[PDB]
Amino acid sequence: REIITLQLGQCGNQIGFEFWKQLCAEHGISPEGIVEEFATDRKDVFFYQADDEHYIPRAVLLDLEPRVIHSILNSPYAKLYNPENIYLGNNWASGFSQGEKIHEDIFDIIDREADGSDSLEGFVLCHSIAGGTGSGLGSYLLERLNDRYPKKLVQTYSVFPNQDEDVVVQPYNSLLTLKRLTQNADCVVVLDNTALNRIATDRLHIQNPSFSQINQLVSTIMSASTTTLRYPGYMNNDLIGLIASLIPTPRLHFLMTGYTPLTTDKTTVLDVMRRLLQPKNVMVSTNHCYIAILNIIQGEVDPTQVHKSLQRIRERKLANFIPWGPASIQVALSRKSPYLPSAHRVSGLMMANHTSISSLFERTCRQYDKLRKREAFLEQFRKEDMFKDNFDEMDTSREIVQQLIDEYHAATRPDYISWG
Amino acid sequence: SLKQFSLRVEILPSYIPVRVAEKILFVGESVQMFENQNVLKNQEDTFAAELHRLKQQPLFSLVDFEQVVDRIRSTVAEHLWKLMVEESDLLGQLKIIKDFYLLGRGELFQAFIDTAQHMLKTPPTAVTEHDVNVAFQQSAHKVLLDDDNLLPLLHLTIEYHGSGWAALGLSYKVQWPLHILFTPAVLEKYNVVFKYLLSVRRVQAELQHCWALQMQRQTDAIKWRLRNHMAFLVDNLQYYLQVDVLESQFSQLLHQINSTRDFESIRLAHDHFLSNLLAQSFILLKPVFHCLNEILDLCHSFCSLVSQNLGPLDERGAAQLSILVKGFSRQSSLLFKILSHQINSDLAQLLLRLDYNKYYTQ
Repeated sequence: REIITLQLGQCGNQIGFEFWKQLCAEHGISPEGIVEEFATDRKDVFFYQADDEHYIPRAVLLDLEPRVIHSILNSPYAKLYNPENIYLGNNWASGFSQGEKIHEDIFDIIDREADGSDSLEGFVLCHSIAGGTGSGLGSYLLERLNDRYPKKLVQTYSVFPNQDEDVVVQPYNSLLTLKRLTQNADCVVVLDNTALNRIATDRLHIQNPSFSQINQLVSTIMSASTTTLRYPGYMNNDLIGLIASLIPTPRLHFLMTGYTPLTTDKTTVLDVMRRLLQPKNVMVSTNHCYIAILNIIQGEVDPTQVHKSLQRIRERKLANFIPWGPASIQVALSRKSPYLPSAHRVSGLMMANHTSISSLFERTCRQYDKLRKREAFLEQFRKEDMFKDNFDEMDTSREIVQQLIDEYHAATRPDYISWG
Repeated sequence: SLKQFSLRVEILPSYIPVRVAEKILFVGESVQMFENQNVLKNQEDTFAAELHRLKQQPLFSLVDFEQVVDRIRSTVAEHLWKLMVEESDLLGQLKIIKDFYLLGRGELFQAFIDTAQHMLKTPPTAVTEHDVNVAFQQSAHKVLLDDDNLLPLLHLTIEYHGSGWAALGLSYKVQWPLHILFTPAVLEKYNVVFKYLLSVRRVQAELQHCWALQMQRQTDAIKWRLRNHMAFLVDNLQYYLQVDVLESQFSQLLHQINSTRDFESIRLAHDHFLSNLLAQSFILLKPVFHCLNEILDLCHSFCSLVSQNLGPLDERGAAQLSILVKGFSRQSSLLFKILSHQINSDLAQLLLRLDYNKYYTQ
């Protein structure tokens, strides 16, 4: 079924903009949406089909106190994203309360693409955790979508903010978002601004323009995570059949990333899997263990060596695990596209359920806990206080995230057969 | 034809071997087969002049008799290759056979299981045959990729009075020049592969429906989830082993087809393809096929139990779910011992699952 992507907030609109531009270049699409004259892919799922070959994606752009959205509009690609669906504070409560009044028209914008498609399976959110306007509104929209579409599934490409810790209410905002995501998010792929920044310092000398260049790293992850859907194959010819192996338990739906040639600007399959399991290629910043690991490779890959490659990785034991979950690593393959550079002819990515993301959840919980004892930024703004007089949704969010942390470490324990 | 014509071994002279008379049989059956249905470079008199000269020789020499028949053997087989592979192209025909008998069309056969799920579930009865054909016809247009004809060479056959999924045979309509290459016996062997491959393809999809139910939603959901995901591992692993053979063996088959211009290699190409295709599926071996099926069948009963309610179910289901998670743990470790000709596909499939050593450590 066709996928509709709900890019929201300033940062999320930035990464959705770059994601659709990269898929414009990777597929046979021009900046005006026209089929390219120089051009074998499954473009049905991600791109709606207009009659005169206007491959307009099913992007829903939401602006709130808009600045970067006008910059999105004055682009050469503004004719490419034309479903005409753009509808006009730094606190979570302000974003939630601003989303509540315009929920019906933005939901009618959802409804129109849902009717216009042949079918719809997933809502993939370019969400920004603690993103000012993006947080709050994203949690409220996340809460509306599962009610209105109970059979349907919601993915979240969360850019989890770690910038070495400006937003002084950032742990409060991220705390509320994560409660909404643990109960009302079907899947979440996690990314880290510090880890992408350390990778930026590693591969290049870029330090001050960190966001603009990390946009490209995030976008490479985002395109390669969907390439096996966008191009046909033997297995994982649908999203839900992919997401099943990555998420064994619904509370631990959080997924780590990594890419073997981080400098993708011949290598055998044994080499690229061994490089992938190393922590430099990982883009995420008591025993600890993976629950399940999956890998996808795109390029000039020899077929008799992929089974033997997973044999050799098993002999290496570079990834360590002893979870409750039985899911073993599998060697999957996707199609490298034409017309774009085929540099680093073999090139790969991993998605995995790993218990070390509970530490990064616990970091913003620790920041929230010290800020909550200090009460230094309760904000006491009349929006914040009139919306939450009790301020107990932060405590419900704290007990839900504390359940999540305990569930992660219980998944590390030998008995997750019992109560987690 | 292709009958009432055979060697009589008891009357065959002893100095004439069996191999040369087999070549005699082949050139006779070939020139009979394309002799009729007509409604030919004339070496008939020159081979007569060869055989007239061979009559004048006093003494029987075998190597001359072998040389002359194998000359006529190769000349008839070099043509009958050229007529078959070029005018009635076999490479397209073998593609259609793999696409539907061996589940090479994934979008259509997954949608046909999805659309016709209840009416193949229901037990067989004389009117179910037309119902599954129009749904297969709907499945052909559900996956809208549709050319012209391509469709009236295939139908579905249910048999009743001698779970309608059990009696689901697929049949193809062959043309005359491919009727010796495709007898009913080989499409009968193709039929058992079709029933096995659609079984494991069915189990994978509705198990992910259990996964999709479990992720949209106490305890006892998160015990099903363990049982769902434990059954999910060996279920995707087993179909992935079937992915490996269907790629590797069909690449071998098309290659020895195009290897030489002999018809005899074309027949031996198709015999080498099926013998490996049956073997890596392990269906001719009894106890592995007799245990992997109930692995899928017990997973059907679990996947029904989770599909019963979104609410938690300890109404006698938690009694046998704990029986199921122990009964599945036993048999999947039993086949893990069996997996542990020494074929590379069978032996390396293990240490996929042994990447965690998960059943071995237990």
